[PDB]
Amino acid sequence: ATRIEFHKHGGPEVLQAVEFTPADPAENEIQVENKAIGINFIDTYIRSGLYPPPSLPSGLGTEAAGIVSKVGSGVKHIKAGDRVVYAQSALGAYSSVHNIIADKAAILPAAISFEQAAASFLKGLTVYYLLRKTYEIKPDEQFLFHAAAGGVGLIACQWAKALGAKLIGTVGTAQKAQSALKAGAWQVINYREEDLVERLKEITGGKKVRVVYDSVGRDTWERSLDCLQRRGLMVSFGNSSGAVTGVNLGILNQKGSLYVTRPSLQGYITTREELTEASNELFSLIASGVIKVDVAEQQKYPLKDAQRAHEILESRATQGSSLLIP
Amino acid sequence: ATRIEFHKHGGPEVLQAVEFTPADPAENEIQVENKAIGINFIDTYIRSGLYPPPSLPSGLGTEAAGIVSKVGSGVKHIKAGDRVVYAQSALGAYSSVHNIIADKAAILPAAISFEQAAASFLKGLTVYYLLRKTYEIKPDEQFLFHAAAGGVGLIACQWAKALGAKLIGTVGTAQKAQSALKAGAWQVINYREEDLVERLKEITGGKKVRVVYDSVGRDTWERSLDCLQRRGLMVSFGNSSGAVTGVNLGILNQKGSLYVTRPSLQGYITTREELTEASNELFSLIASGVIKVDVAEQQKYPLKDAQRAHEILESRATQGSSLLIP
Ligand SMILES: NC(=O)C1=CN([C@@H]2O[C@H](COP(=O)(O)OP(=O)(O)OC[C@H]3O[C@@H](n4cnc5c(N)ncnc54)[C@H](OP(=O)(O)O)[C@@H]3O)[C@@H](O)[C@H]2O)C=CC1
Ligand SMILES: NC(=O)C1=CN([C@@H]2O[C@H](COP(=O)(O)OP(=O)(O)OC[C@H]3O[C@@H](n4cnc5c(N)ncnc54)[C@H](OP(=O)(O)O)[C@@H]3O)[C@@H](O)[C@H]2O)C=CC1
Repeated sequence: ATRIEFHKHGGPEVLQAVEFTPADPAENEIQVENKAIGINFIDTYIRSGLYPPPSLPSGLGTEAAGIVSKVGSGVKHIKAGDRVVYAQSALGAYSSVHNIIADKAAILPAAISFEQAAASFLKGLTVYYLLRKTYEIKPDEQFLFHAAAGGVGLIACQWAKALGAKLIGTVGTAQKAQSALKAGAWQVINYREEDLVERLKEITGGKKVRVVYDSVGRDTWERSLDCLQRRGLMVSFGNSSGAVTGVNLGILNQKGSLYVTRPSLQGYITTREELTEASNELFSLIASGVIKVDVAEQQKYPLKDAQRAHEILESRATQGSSLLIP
Repeated sequence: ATRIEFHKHGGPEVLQAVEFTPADPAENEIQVENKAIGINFIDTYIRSGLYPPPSLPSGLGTEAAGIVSKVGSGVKHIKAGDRVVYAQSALGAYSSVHNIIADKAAILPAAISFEQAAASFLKGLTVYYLLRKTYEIKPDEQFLFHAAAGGVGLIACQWAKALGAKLIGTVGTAQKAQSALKAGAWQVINYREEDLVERLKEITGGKKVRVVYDSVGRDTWERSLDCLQRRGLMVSFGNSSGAVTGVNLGILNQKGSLYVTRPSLQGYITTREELTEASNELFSLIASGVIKVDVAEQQKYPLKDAQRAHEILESRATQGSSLLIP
């Protein structure tokens, strides 16, 4: 089998393809021959050292879809031959064969392809807990969502529309703005050209917003707090431009007795029952075509070109999801 | 009239009594002959410069209770002779006569004395919003509340008890622990001698709590976060030992996808209607004896002794509220 691994932290150039022989699964694991592998921004945090792995050398990626080749002795709910997707495996999904704790994998419905599954499983579960659990978005509600033409962004646009809500997205270029509107964003502010705070006040009739979903981190921190109503909720869930550090809590007071939370998938999708309820929702929305997750051909890369996938992702030149094909 | 004022930021010595002549109330103001003045930890942040005032020299205090001497034209709900309390005046309540924007004052029912009112208005309004709005405490709920024998603390112990909840308080001495338990704390932890986190887990049988109310700030930040369940709420509402600065938001993820808020009274009691709602609930509790707010005779100081009152407050040698008497 082939897997990608890195022996030191650094830029995309530290990623290296290496041959190996997969071990049989533990009693509570299943072995999967990967058909499509998801790329996620957290993959770059781990590679660069912002999030250090358990140890080096290390594999990468926790998301992939494929066919179960073998099953551990204790595994009862899954069998060889089944089609599955997973978003939370031990590091190493950037591989042609990976072993995964069986409670973390979901059985893929026939209507959903491996490429569709790996393009949207981790990101869709994220959109689901963000809009339904962290804060419950209601019909007609206007709210802000950063980086709206990205992997998570484009899914967020479609889910918000399906909910009948009014997502105001931010994007870095004019073409991203169009993709976001096409996906379902009510209005879009280009935060590299416009004045985000003033446009947001204009768009909301001066009322501002009750919740801000911000994955960009460092660059938008202050601007996002300024788009919030008294006692509003700031959801910091990404570090795309850098982590948010050095904050004085007094600022939450000054800005209006605001709330802030910094969630992760692990904090919300913890049991098999949770993974199941969320997958059922997600899968039904993709199968019914309410959420489109097809991937641009230019954004599909051979597994061995994991390095080019990262350079491209980091350069901000993508829209929607990317994939690695084993 | 006599008022306390300071010409430069510093410790308690910076405060001085000066005679002055009261300006007539503005149109929307009422002039009050103060009978009892409140002491609040925030007064020290302003004096020390942590919360710098509009300009120097500056007056101090925003809480007092008294009799209305002269009403402004425009003022229609308060009449001369009315007894009132306020918690949100402009800086300067440390005075025998003060002008206050009428919307900030509430009529003080006869059964409640001026000392009782100035001992509990700002602090009682605070406990009301913290336990009823910032997070709604339920019957039988276990939660952590720091500095439980202080001004806000002793009122919190009593209200929590009235709510049927289980407040777990932290105090600095064994004597404060007895006071808190008598006031109504379910259990108390001496955070100067014990391991707060281990004691909290013990008391909760490993479950931990869903909410932590923390007015101490700097010293207890990391420990408070360690006392929370997944997705719990950290309410940082004070800076007794210093502001909480230099935070990296990743800590909220790391500790369990937590929420944090830094509220202030002005973020919650914003209109006359909100003030009336809160104050009616507080007044009934005091009138019925559910919340006792009688101040220790050694914690009543002459107005000119503002310096001593501050020294003593900062030394941690007080329990419950303190009053300045003009
Ligand atoms: N907390 C959770 O549970 C999860 C958090 N996340 C986080 O969500 C975010 C989105 O992830 P994903 O869908 O994989 O990625 P994206 O495909 O959305 O790519 C990131 C996008 O972020 C925007 N961005 C702004 N500034 C920068 C910058 N300086 N460098 C790079 N990108 C920047 C760019 O769009 P533009 O050019 O329009 O500004 C870019 O395309 C990431 O921050 C990720 O870590 C993802 C999943 C779950
Ligand atoms: N956000 C808001 O709306 C409001 C916030 N507050 C804040 O709540 C807190 C309580 O105010 P109040 O009731 O007036 O004050 P207290 O009477 O409770 O005095 C503060 C208590 O804080 C504890 N403490 C811990 N470390 C220190 C320290 N280093 N220095 C001094 N005290 C320390 C001490 O008790 P022990 O010795 O047991 O530790 C002290 O007695 C203050 O921080 C105030 O700023 C008050 C009202 C409203």
